[PDB]
Amino acid sequence: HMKVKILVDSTADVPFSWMEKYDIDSIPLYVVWEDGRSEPDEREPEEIMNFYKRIREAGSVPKTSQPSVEDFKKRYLKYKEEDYDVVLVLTLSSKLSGTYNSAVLASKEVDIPVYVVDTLLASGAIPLPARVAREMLENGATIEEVLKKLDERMKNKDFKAIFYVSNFDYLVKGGRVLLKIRVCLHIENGELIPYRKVRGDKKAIEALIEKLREDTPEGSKLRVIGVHADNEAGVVELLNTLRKSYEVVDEIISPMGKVITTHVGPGTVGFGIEVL
Ligand SMILES: CCCCCCCCCCCCCCCC(=O)O
Repeated sequence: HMKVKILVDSTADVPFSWMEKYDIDSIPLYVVWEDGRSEPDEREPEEIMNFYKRIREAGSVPKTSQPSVEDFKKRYLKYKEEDYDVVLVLTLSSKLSGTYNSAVLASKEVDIPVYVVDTLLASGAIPLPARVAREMLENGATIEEVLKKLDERMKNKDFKAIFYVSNFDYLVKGGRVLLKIRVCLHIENGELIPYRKVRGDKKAIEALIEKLREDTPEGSKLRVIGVHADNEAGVVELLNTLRKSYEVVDEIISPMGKVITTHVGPGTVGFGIEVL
């Protein structure tokens, strides 16, 4: 088979170990503070942790921006020079960011073949189809076949993004959408859909799993990526609760990056779900 590089953007919150394990690179989007300071959303443990403290203490909530066309071109040329034959890019929902269009535009100006997939998802749900793509490629599947299957998986809603936030004001401030209240959301057709408000994390956790249950019977086989915005204990509880009604053949936790955290706010907990 040919050598295929897989690239997701930083809003995919890819598990750190997956970069090497599945040869998945991550392109940084940016966080720009009101004072003009700009910083890349790199998948580095300590850097993300440092960002959590800073956004929690900041006097304002920063804005975010897609990678530049130049940023994408740079990556594509780098992979060509690393002898890759093709580049498979999976971006977050085109309805949530201009990242998809930027990746597509850049793909037109470079020599190496670049296929861009609008996942219509965000955060931890994105690395799921990315890994499925690598597994299929490794077994000799062609790009055309991979794109075909992913399209089917999407049609059957096999990849889900369900989560809840602690302070809804972050999402409102971001533009994409009381005491102890928790707002539960899920991504549908690439858009953020608030579907419930509850009190406390236990109920929020239960509501996330209830939402999953609407089309995925308990006992179903899954692969999961639990995500959190500086609330590891919170997502651990979520996955522990999930294991009691489903057959989780694989799970891993990944911290939400600077860009996702800027929009959802600290305290957020949720999971990317792949229905096997
Ligand atoms: C896996 C479950 C968690 C899902 C979390 C979804 C969070 C969505 C928040 C909106 C992010 C918008 C990013 C805009 C980036 C840009 O500036 O172009």
